Amino acid sequence: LQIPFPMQMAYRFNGIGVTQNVLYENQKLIANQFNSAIGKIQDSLSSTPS
Amino acid sequence: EGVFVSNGTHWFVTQRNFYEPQIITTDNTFVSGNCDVVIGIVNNTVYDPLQPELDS
Ligand SMILES: *[C@@H]1O[C@H](CO)[C@@H](O)[C@H](O)[C@H]1NC(C)=O
Ligand SMILES: *[C@@H]1O[C@H](CO)[C@@H](O)[C@H](O)[C@H]1NC(C)=O
Repeated sequence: LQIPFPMQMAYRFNGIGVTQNVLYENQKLIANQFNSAIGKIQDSLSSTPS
Repeated sequence: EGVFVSNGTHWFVTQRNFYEPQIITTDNTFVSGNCDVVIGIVNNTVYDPLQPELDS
């Protein structure tokens, strides 16, 4: 079933108590945090002796 | 507890497991914030029952 990714994550927030207004008012902040985490994943997998 | 769909000329609200069109009232929606911070806003009307049923 096709569904927009913002609305998908908004419906994924209604599983832990958080409503959709949070995601719909801080969509840019959530996107920036997700991109920063994805970017830091490679940096923290770079050396990682274990 | 639904999703806003539109058959081309009128918007409705349906549960996301089965198509059941219902009018957008003040019972299946909650107000939070203004129409500037949200990205993807659409102009429409929210039919409330109070004002119609008050007319007598
Ligand atoms: C959409 O649904 C409304 C129901 O009120 C109906 O009046 C209208 O003709 C429908 N339009 C289309 C394109 O199906
Ligand atoms: C909705 O209405 C406001 C003012 O009535 C207008 O500024 C805005 O552009 C409208 N948006 C759409 C999508 O029609």
